[PDB]
Amino acid sequence: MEIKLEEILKKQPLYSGKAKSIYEIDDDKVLIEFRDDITAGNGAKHDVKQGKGYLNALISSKLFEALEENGVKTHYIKYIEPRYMIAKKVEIIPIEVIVRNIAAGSLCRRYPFEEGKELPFPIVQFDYKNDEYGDPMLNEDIAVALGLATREELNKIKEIALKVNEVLKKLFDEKGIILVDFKIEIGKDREGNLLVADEISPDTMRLWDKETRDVLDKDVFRKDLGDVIAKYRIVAERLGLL
Amino acid sequence: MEIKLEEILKKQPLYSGKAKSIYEIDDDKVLIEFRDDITAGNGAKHDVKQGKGYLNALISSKLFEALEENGVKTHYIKYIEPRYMIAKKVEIIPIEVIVRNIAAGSLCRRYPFEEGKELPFPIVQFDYKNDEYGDPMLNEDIAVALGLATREELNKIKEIALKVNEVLKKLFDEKGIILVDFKIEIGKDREGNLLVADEISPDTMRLWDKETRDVLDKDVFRKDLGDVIAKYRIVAERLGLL
Ligand SMILES: Nc1ncnc2c1ncn2[C@@H]1O[C@H](COP(=O)(O)OP(=O)(O)OP(=O)(O)O)[C@@H](O)[C@H]1O
Ligand SMILES: Nc1ncnc2c1ncn2[C@@H]1O[C@H](COP(=O)(O)OP(=O)(O)OP(=O)(O)O)[C@@H](O)[C@H]1O
Repeated sequence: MEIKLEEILKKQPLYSGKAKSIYEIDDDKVLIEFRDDITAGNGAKHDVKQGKGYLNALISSKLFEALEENGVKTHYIKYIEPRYMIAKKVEIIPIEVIVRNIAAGSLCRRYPFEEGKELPFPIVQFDYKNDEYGDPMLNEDIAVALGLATREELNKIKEIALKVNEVLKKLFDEKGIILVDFKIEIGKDREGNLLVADEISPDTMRLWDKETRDVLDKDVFRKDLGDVIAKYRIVAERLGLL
Repeated sequence: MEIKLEEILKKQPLYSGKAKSIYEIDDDKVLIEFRDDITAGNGAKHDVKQGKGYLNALISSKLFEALEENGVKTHYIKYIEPRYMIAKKVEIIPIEVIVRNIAAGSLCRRYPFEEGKELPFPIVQFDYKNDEYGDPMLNEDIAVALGLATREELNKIKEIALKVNEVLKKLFDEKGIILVDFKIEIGKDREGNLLVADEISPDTMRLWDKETRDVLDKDVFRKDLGDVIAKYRIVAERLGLL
């Protein structure tokens, strides 16, 4: 007994996106509901798949706990089955932070990188979160001129990104999974601390089986590669969450 | 009695681009011919305007001489009227270096910047020079991972771009002209020195009259604003080259 889940869900979400609903708990905490909605191509492709929110909330809680254990400060407070998460309320910085270990996705489409090729070092990419503009890639000068964050913050965010990568890449490799790349969102809590927020799940990470390189993330849905839920379940399974 | 110009021109160009032809003089020097061809939208729009090569070579020679006088090392050796330039031969780094003082062009199209609005500081943008990929914008990590240049070179290139900007912006302001932005190319000479190469002309700079903000650069041609050659000539006039 700590939060009145059933009563909070009866309220109107402070915000409702394409995959999750944010409900208010109090002044500094929110209830995050992982829905069964799954999207691709920026909304262009959508469906509702049973067990998606359950698996993503489950995996995300585990990765956050792993990060916290390694000193990475996050918005995670606790997991409430099957698809809810209690988190510290933050003000999200409109920047998609992408870290890449293997060339894939837009990197290969936009530059002469061979898909599946190991990168010399983890590439960090900042994208402007703005639908009207198609989420264009940013460089440090532009983000600062746009007033999205200060130079020092942008660099701190990059360091957090690389630390997150270090923790996760190792964790998944031990579980026979290759962390191809991932995207995180950072936000400032009531005290102004920079916290990894949002989620960290197969919806936000590219994960390939180490042996076969079978796709285990949302790309399965984007490119209709097979049973996405069954693959998401393999991830949870590998992490020992089932 | 300089180089054997008339004889050099009879030779097949080492390279011919959309606006200039590169002829070999010797092992470490080249003759650069500014043609009258003018293009926009990546070759999609083209024309031949008498006097363009003459005006751009004339202006570029003057700007290079100004940069050299301020310590910026360039490939410029001497100007041969009406449209030729003797330059140190260099290996061009496939990166388009853009510096912006005022928001315009792609900056306003890709991000929520107000056109004509003064930027808080000179924004430096690196674009990958590659037709097959549409010259995508780069960030430091991508450029290095692609092997275009070392991190140290990239930062050295940025320092150069900003010094160039400092010199040119002041020069044009004294001549009643606002240097909105510009794009330069860097190359390595026989000794490995990083030199500002190619050209610096109304074809590569956005220049607006200080009082009226009338466009004086190639945008006049891109958007059919009027007599492009007459405007280019105004730039030459202001610089006292006519
Ligand atoms: N701790 C938090 N406090 C406040 N808002 C949060 C927190 N964590 C994540 N959010 C926001 O929850 C919203 C809904 O998630 P989703 O529904 O995942 O968003 P989108 O994916 O619809 O928006 P993004 O594409 O996330 O802007 C996102 O806009 C995200 O920034
Ligand atoms: N000092 C130099 N030595 C060797 N090559 C040079 C030198 N200066 C510029 N160049 C090259 O000469 C070409 C100029 O022709 P342009 O007609 O200017 O080419 P593009 O139109 O092919 O230019 P991009 O190639 O668009 O810069 C460019 O490809 C440029 O990189």
